[PDB]
Amino acid sequence: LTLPGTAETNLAVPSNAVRKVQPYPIAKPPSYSSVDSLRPARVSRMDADWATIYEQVRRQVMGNAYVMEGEAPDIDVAFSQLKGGNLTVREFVRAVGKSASYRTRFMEAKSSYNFVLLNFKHFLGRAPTQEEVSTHIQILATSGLEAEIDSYIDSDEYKALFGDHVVPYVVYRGTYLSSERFNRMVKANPGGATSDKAKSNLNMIATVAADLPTDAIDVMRGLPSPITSETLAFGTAYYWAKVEKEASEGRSASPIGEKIGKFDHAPISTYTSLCSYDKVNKAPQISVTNVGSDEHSYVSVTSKYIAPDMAAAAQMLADCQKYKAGGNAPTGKWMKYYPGTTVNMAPYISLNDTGSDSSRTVSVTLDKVKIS
Amino acid sequence: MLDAFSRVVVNSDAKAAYVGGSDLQALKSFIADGNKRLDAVNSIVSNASCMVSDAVSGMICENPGLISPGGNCYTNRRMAACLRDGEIILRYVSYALLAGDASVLEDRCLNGLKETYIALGVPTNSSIRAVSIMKAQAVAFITNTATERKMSFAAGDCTSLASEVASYFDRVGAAIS
Amino acid sequence: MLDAFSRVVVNSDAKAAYVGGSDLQALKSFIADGNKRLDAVNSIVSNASCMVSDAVSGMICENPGLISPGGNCYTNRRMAACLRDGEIILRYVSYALLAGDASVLEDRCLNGLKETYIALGVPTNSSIRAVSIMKAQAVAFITNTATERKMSFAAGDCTSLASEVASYFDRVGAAIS
Amino acid sequence: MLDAFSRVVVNSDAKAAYVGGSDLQALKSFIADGNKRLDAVNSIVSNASCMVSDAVSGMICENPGLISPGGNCYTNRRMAACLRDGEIILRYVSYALLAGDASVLEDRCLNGLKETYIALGVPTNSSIRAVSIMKAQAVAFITNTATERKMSFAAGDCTSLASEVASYFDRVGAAIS
Amino acid sequence: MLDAFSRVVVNSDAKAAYVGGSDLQALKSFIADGNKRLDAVNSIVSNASCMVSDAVSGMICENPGLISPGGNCYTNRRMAACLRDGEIILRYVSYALLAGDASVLEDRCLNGLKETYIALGVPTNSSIRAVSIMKAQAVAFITNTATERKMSFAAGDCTSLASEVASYFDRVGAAIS
Amino acid sequence: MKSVITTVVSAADAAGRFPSNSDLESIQGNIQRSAARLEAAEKLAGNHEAVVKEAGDACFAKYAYLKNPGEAGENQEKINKCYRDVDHYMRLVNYCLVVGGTGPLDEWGIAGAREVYRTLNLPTSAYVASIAYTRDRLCVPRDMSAQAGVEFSAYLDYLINALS
Amino acid sequence: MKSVITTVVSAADAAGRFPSNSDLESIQGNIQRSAARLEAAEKLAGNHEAVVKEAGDACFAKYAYLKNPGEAGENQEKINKCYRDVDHYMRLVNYCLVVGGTGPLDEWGIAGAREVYRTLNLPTSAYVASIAYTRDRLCVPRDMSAQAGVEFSAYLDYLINALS
Ligand SMILES: *C(=C)C1=C(C)[C@@H](Cc2[nH]c(/C=C3N=C(/C=C4\NC(=O)[C@H](C)[C@H]4[C@@H](*)C)C(C)=C\3CCC(=O)O)c(CCC(=O)O)c2C)NC1=O
Ligand SMILES: *[C@@H](C)[C@H]1/C(=C/C2=NC(=C\c3[nH]c(C[C@H]4NC(=O)C(C=C)=C4C)c(C)c3CCC(=O)O)/C(CCC(=O)O)=C2C)NC(=O)[C@@H]1C
Ligand SMILES: *[C@H](C)[C@H]1/C(=C/C2=NC(=C\c3[nH]c(C[C@H]4NC(=O)C(C=C)=C4C)c(C)c3CCC(=O)O)/C(CCC(=O)O)=C2C)NC(=O)[C@@H]1C
Ligand SMILES: *[C@H](C)[C@H]1/C(=C/C2=NC(=C\c3[nH]c(C[C@H]4NC(=O)C(C=C)=C4C)c(C)c3CCC(=O)O)/C(CCC(=O)O)=C2C)NC(=O)[C@@H]1C
Ligand SMILES: *[C@H](C)[C@H]1/C(=C/C2=NC(=C\c3[nH]c(C[C@H]4NC(=O)C(C=C)=C4C)c(C)c3CCC(=O)O)/C(CCC(=O)O)=C2C)NC(=O)[C@@H]1C
Ligand SMILES: *[C@H](C)[C@H]1/C(=C/C2=NC(=C\c3[nH]c(C[C@H]4NC(=O)C(C=C)=C4C)c(C)c3CCC(=O)O)/C(CCC(=O)O)=C2C)NC(=O)[C@@H]1C
Ligand SMILES: *[C@H](C)[C@H]1/C(=C/C2=NC(=C\c3[nH]c(C[C@H]4NC(=O)C(C=C)=C4C)c(C)c3CCC(=O)O)/C(CCC(=O)O)=C2C)NC(=O)[C@@H]1C
Ligand SMILES: *[C@H](C)[C@H]1/C(=C/C2=NC(=C\c3[nH]c(C[C@H]4NC(=O)C(C=C)=C4C)c(C)c3CCC(=O)O)/C(CCC(=O)O)=C2C)NC(=O)[C@@H]1C
Ligand SMILES: *[C@H](C)[C@H]1/C(=C/C2=NC(=C\c3[nH]c(C[C@H]4NC(=O)C(C=C)=C4C)c(C)c3CCC(=O)O)/C(CCC(=O)O)=C2C)NC(=O)[C@@H]1C
Ligand SMILES: *[C@H](C)[C@H]1/C(=C/C2=NC(=C\c3[nH]c(C[C@H]4NC(=O)C(C=C)=C4C)c(C)c3CCC(=O)O)/C(CCC(=O)O)=C2C)NC(=O)[C@@H]1C
Ligand SMILES: *[C@H](C)[C@H]1/C(=C/C2=NC(=C\c3[nH]c(C[C@H]4NC(=O)C(C=C)=C4C)c(C)c3CCC(=O)O)/C(CCC(=O)O)=C2C)NC(=O)[C@@H]1C
Ligand SMILES: *[C@H](C)[C@H]1/C(=C/C2=NC(=C\c3[nH]c(C[C@H]4NC(=O)C(C=C)=C4C)c(C)c3CCC(=O)O)/C(CCC(=O)O)=C2C)NC(=O)[C@@H]1C
Ligand SMILES: C=CC1=C(C)[C@@H](Cc2[nH]c(/C=C3N=C(/C=C4\NC(=O)[C@H](C)[C@H]4CC)C(C)=C\3CCC(=O)O)c(CCC(=O)O)c2C)NC1=O
Ligand SMILES: C=CC1=C(C)[C@@H](Cc2[nH]c(/C=C3N=C(/C=C4\NC(=O)[C@H](C)[C@H]4CC)C(C)=C\3CCC(=O)O)c(CCC(=O)O)c2C)NC1=O
Repeated sequence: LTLPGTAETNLAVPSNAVRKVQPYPIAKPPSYSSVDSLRPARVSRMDADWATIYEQVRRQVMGNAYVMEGEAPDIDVAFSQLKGGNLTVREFVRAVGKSASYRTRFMEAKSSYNFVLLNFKHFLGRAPTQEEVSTHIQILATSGLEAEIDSYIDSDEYKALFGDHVVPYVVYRGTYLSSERFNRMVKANPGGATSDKAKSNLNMIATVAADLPTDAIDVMRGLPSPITSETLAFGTAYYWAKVEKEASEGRSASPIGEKIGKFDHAPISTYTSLCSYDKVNKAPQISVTNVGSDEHSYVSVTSKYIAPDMAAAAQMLADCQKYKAGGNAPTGKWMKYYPGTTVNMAPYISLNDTGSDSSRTVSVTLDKVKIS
Repeated sequence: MLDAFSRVVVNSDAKAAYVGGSDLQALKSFIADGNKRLDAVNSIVSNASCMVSDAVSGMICENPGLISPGGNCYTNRRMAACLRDGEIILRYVSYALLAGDASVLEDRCLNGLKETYIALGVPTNSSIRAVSIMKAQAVAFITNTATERKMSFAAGDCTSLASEVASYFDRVGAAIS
Repeated sequence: MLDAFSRVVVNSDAKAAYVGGSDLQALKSFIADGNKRLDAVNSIVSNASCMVSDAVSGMICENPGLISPGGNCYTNRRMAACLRDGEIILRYVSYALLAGDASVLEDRCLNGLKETYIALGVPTNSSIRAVSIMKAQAVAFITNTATERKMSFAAGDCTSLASEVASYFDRVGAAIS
Repeated sequence: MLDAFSRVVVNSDAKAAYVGGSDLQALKSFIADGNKRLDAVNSIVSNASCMVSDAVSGMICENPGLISPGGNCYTNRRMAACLRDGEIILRYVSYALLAGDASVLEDRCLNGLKETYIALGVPTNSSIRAVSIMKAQAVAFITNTATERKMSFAAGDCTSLASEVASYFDRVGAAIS
Repeated sequence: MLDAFSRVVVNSDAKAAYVGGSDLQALKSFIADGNKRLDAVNSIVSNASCMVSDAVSGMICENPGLISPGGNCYTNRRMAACLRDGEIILRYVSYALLAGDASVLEDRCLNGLKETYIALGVPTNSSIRAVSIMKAQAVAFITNTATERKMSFAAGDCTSLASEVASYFDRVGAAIS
Repeated sequence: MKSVITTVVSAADAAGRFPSNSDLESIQGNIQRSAARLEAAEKLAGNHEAVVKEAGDACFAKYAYLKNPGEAGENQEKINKCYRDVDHYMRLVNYCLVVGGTGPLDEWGIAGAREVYRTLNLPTSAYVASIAYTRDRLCVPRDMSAQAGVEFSAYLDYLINALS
Repeated sequence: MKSVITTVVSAADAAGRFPSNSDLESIQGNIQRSAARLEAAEKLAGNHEAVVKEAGDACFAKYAYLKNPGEAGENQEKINKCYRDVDHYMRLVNYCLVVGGTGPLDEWGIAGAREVYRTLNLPTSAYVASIAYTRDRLCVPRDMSAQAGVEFSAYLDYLINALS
């Protein structure tokens, strides 16, 4: 809408008011990168026509959206200026991302954490680290949608990889800033016939990019690698491991079990009296409200709640690591194993009949809200 | 996503049925507490900053094991995360009080909250105690039984919305348990 | 309606059990002292995450060899399992306070738990002291004589419910020993 | 049952046992005036946490040398251990009140107390002064003549159990004379 | 990626063999039906819009569970997707018929089609029926046995290409089963 | 779907903020508008079989060509498919009177109409003739209220404007 | 700025479509609410010099330490700066009572408050002591109508929640 020549909008850096448009598209990154010779060639503004620039912007920025002809007129607003040269293809995907057709299939329907991971998949063509999420999740908290898409397009990572004339794509650069950052990029970017719309939870890179260890599974990276770079290893060896990561990646089998949350349970023969291993760690999940005459009391049975292994990390080890000065004055061995144990009567309150008392011995130590 | 108006169409879309006068009065009953719902959300976001800062510090003051080093809420960054982490729960429950059903926060906030807090290492038993303070103060405001802050209202019953927001806050707690 | 509660706590084919508005006073007329008994469970399950974190740390600060090398609360695979196991006793005893029967507590929670703990090597000297803290923690919340938290209630006597959980915690102390 | 209560005490390990209501009426028939005697124990141990925290605080206000540096209640390791010996007198006189004998008081508690207080440097003339306050505290609780906490009771006379506990408290003091 | 001339070079790259006169005449036979393959691809893309629209409506007319609400082809957007979903299957088998081997569709169309249709909720038995109509019609065109449309050709044999495209249409069916 | 509530809740979430006093103000209009459109819904639901019967054949009265063989209406059953094809449209404008926005009409009836009516040779000019026959047949004293006839006609021409 | 009109006319533009029946319905709420808040603006504009004189000094009655030397209140003139520095907020509550949303409050008073009040050492707790002193003094018989005092309180606590 603005001008027939516009390199940069919104005046974020000071040196874009004097910056020209790029007269030619930018070069490839200068490292070796053995994978990209098997890859198809990148599509730019000045080598290809508008039939395939629109398809690859749908194949990368829109994921695989299946935009119809009456669907997305906001993209048809933004595409009609790109064919007139009124904005570059760098600014065009800023107009695609800020549009509501990008919002009404990636922002409202996916989760809050998954919206950041799809933005690195579409705009930068990779998958972020945890520190890249934690700087991008505050823009969704304090500044909203429009400033968060400005963090990709006005970044220096975009302008060095694509510049003003190159459609976004999966850039294999060989020497990466982290060894995770290759194979988390590859796992985030599968090949053809995959979209983002069915996986309303993505749930697998949402927990590999969540904690900084637990790098993702090898068959989830041998799957979208290119060809004469996967073969003689995907006939039937890892192929059944694939056709599984696919019934689990599809329908979003939540990885509490095998990926993170890793608890050595006891064998089933060890208890056998608290039996029926479907049950075994189920509790009543009780909730009361007690407000007016609509307050309900929702007593559900809960699921097999696991020891969380971090609330047992903060406390019982980091917390309460006191246990000091335990010589406890060893004099006179009349005791037996119970040095000071009160009989501890504890009368269960005499509601006049059918209520009775039992007693138990226990070692007693005075608490810390006690004497002086 | 799905409000209270569009909840009765997707139940009727599976039957291919026209919405008629057998359940329109159930939807017309929802509009009759329109202003009763409308003041209730306004009383939530009135004291929303004082809501979450009393909730997280109350969770600290009963369980001081996170302020100890090695704890999850130890450093100054993670307390700024945790004051932000309970603020998103207040922000999305207030959407469900406005939409009338737990459908906006279910696929955006709760969808994948369980393994996010497990993988980062959030103590999930303390997150139950975090939002249970936010449950008991949300019913304290919309029944106006808050002692230190009393807001003027038109008199009447509002306990039907009090069971609404208390059915949302344990849906968050069940999604993180 | 308690059959619906008892069928979901022995893990039959329902996912959860909700009680309505008219059924809630029907439940309150069924059991005796229905207003106080729902207030007693609401005191317990609001502080369940604080109680089992204090009772496990109360068990460690009596016998500090559990977090010594060779102990049972060393290797925090085990320490998160012991922090799980305190909650499962508290969640089953809060149902038995709600139902008024210990019959769910004996057949779902306690048969074979003496056989399970000798097969796992769980020491019965410290496990009784884990329960005996949680008897004293539950009985202080019911008569509102906790030191830190004083929760607001309709005034009266609740010592008939306070001696009820001391009978219910003694059945945990009987079936573990 | 009382032999089963003997199996609670003498086993040199933590153990617990209760008595059901069918078995309870056999215990009230076997002992004499047992509704007083089950009220006699329940008067003491419901106020036992203030009884030892006032008697050993009353020992300090009559003998301030124990909070001198080098004195035997100076540090909080020793101060918590003085209340730990304070309560363990009070449980073992309560079960001796409950069983009606003194043989469990001599054999489980007082056999070896003189041999372990001189070996630990415990002031025996000061701990006799501590237990004589607990003799004077318990006779106010057994006759409902406490000035702060007065308890409700089925009325009558229980001065025979007032003389029974004073025959138990001086047996402690003669054991450490 | 891999065409028919480049298929034998990776069979010869694994042996490090110069490709010579023992299998060039097997590849010279491929050029002998160079025009027979070339007319065959043109007949598929001649009536290509009438190919898929008859095929997906034939899958509808035998199974009206999809037009029923709750079915996966009920609404208007999903019929627009299912017209286009089977069109991409025609678009890639026409690539592999031109390239002479199933390599261009096995990584651009089949790599990832199974988990997309599982997570969407696409009935896999219906898409088996949908592409097997396209198997029976693609061999009806290149054998010139289409009843409603006859095209002129040089007369001769074409059933070697009939099993070629029929081998491709069971490759899309195996990857979705 | 695209209601007046989902308009303001997603816009308050795309800004990343609480429901402000503009957003509470937007729902206050719905008390003044649902009293008129919800009785237009039950007037549609209580008369839906008549408005498909005597108005679905008015497309065939205008376009009497398409019952010829070789064309879009061949036999008796595709005419029975055609009265099924327009019953979903009258279901959807009933489905948008109850919502208050145009939400259930777009992705369920509109989005993708340019694809399926081009491949299956279904003439959209015969669709909109049947819908505009229902549009000009509204009146105040017989059908509904004088206010509900504005908004019931205001959803039908949006179906005309999106199909043409 | 962020009004109830400019919320629904930008969300219609970011979708790239016409104003539908969901967007036309949101302006119908302004017929029912502008009778309530525009009376409150005339009660604020007719009493603006009073509500900064006997309510701007109440922060100094709460914080008498600010008038110590070496602090944010040094001489007479910075206190005369301060009553101007509070009157710009009460102009902005008046600037958003007549809009209907929180439009002119955000970018004119809120957006950038964490920068200038931290660098120049101004305590924001002594801002909200002066603002919430005006908040609790609303009542129905003297001040305004019963409905105007709900909305006038509903813009004050948004300024409390932004600064705190
Ligand atoms: C180790 C040296 C050591 C401890 C750890 C600590 C354990 C302990 N705690 C109690 C008593 C209670 N704990 C309670 C639980 C809570 N109090 C609260 O206010 C919050 C809400 C919650 C979690 C912290 C309660 C209500 C009690 C009873 C009253 C009280 O507040 O103290 C005991 C005493 C148990 C008994 O006497 O049998 C112990 C041992 N104390 C340690 O010494
Ligand atoms: C805890 C507050 C109990 C409680 C205990 C009772 N104490 C009783 C008497 C008593 N207490 C003390 C110690 C107190 N007096 C002091 O002068 C000082 C400080 C120097 C202290 C800490 C003494 C010395 C006595 C008298 C007994 C004796 O001398 O042996 C008592 C009986 C009251 C009475 O005599 O009428 C009770 C019940 N009081 C309570 O109610 C809570 C439960
Ligand atoms: C039609 C009544 C006119 C006419 C129209 C043409 N416009 C052409 C291209 C074009 N138009 C615009 C403006 C429009 N697009 C927008 O996005 C916005 C506002 C947001 C507006 C008002 C732009 C930006 C472009 C360039 C993008 C593009 O070319 O698609 C156009 C094509 C020119 C050509 O290549 O032949 C035509 C014909 N021209 C006429 O003759 C009548 C008067
Ligand atoms: C505070 C009441 C909790 C607690 C909170 C922490 N949360 C941390 C990170 C975090 N939390 C979420 C969920 C929340 N944020 C969102 O943006 C959305 C919705 C879109 C939700 C529901 C996410 C996604 C993240 C990751 C992003 C980030 O790290 O900022 C966190 C930081 C962990 C650390 O790095 O140390 C904390 C401390 N933890 C607690 O102990 C109490 C119970
Ligand atoms: C003992 C545990 C407490 C205590 C209990 C009392 N509660 C009394 C009345 C009461 N409690 C509730 C809440 C409860 N009823 C419900 O239906 C639900 C859940 C939906 C809950 C949590 C209600 C509604 C009422 C009725 C009156 C009121 O609204 O407060 C009560 C008075 C009646 C009686 O004497 O039995 C008592 C004594 N009060 C205490 O002091 C201890 C700490
Ligand atoms: C408090 C009013 C006294 C006092 C008490 C101290 N006792 C200390 C240690 C200790 N006490 C006992 C006896 C007690 N424990 C039992 O298990 C039983 C009954 C079976 C009884 C009667 C033992 C066995 C021990 C040693 C074991 C241990 O506590 O670890 C003690 C600590 C001394 C030290 O740490 O050096 C104190 C201070 N001392 C006083 O000043 C008043 C008179
Ligand atoms: C329930 C949680 C509350 C409560 C609610 C009631 N509100 C009643 C009337 C009413 N409420 C509003 C508020 C709403 N209107 C606005 O203009 C704005 C801000 C833009 C808001 C947030 C208005 C105008 C009215 C008047 C409607 C009328 O009377 O015509 C009300 C009376 C019955 C009813 O109309 O629903 C109730 C009970 N009152 C309470 O006590 C609790 C705390
Ligand atoms: C903690 C306070 C204890 C303690 C506990 C440990 N328990 C361990 C395993 C375990 N515990 C149970 C019983 C629990 N689960 C239930 O489902 C129910 C009720 C029906 C209860 C009471 C079971 C069945 C199991 C084994 C199954 C599993 O954990 O997957 C455990 C781990 C043993 C190990 O790894 O070596 C510990 C440490 N141990 C203690 O020291 C205190 C006393
Ligand atoms: C002297 C120490 C007391 C006193 C004692 C009396 N208690 C009497 C009756 C009584 N006590 C209880 C509660 C008690 N019995 C139990 O079985 C249990 C536990 C399950 C307990 C805590 C009951 C239930 C009763 C019977 C009450 C009734 O049915 O009416 C009593 C009356 C004679 C007798 O039955 O022994 C006396 C004298 N009473 C006092 O006033 C002083 C302070
Ligand atoms: C097999 C599916 C067909 C069929 C094929 C035959 N084609 C024969 C000869 C032939 N075909 C072409 C078509 C091709 N060449 C082009 O230039 C273009 C358009 C760009 C196309 C689509 C040509 C030119 C020729 C002439 C070659 C020649 O005769 O020298 C043919 C005869 C044997 C042969 O030459 O291969 C056959 C059998 N005929 C059929 O009956 C089925 C349906
Ligand atoms: C209002 C525009 C005119 C008017 C028109 C007439 N309609 C006549 C008969 C008739 N109309 C309908 C459709 C009607 N039923 C509905 O449920 C709805 C929409 C909710 C509409 C518009 C039908 C099905 C029929 C047949 C008989 C019947 O069911 O009533 C009519 C009689 C002559 C004729 O059949 O054309 C007229 C004049 N009537 C009026 O009074 C105002 C002026
Ligand atoms: C309503 C809460 C009470 C009430 C309070 C009183 N206010 C008194 C004096 C006073 N009030 C104000 C603020 C008032 N002026 C405004 O322009 C606006 C809002 C736009 C408000 C709320 C001022 C500035 C003053 C000083 C003198 C004056 O101009 O009135 C007052 C008299 C005693 C006093 O000065 O504190 C009371 C009791 N008055 C009521 O009637 C209801 C109960
Ligand atoms: C150990 C430290 C400690 C704390 C920090 C507080 C924290 C705290 N507050 C409340 C409980 C509450 N907290 C509030 C919140 C507020 N009240 C107001 O007037 C303000 C608007 C807002 C705080 C700024 C309300 C309204 C209640 C209900 C009781 C009440 O009305 O006061 C509860 C009980 C929650 C429940 O019942 O489930 C807790 C733990 N309490 C503590 O024991
Ligand atoms: C200048 C010369 C000189 C002295 C006179 C003593 C004085 C003295 N005695 C004790 C300290 C003590 N004194 C006693 C003695 C007694 N308590 C009793 O109950 C008995 C009845 C009585 C002795 C017959 C005891 C038990 C201690 C504490 C033990 C200890 O401090 O280790 C202390 C405290 C030391 C400390 O704080 O650790 C001091 C200064 N020390 C000196 O350097």
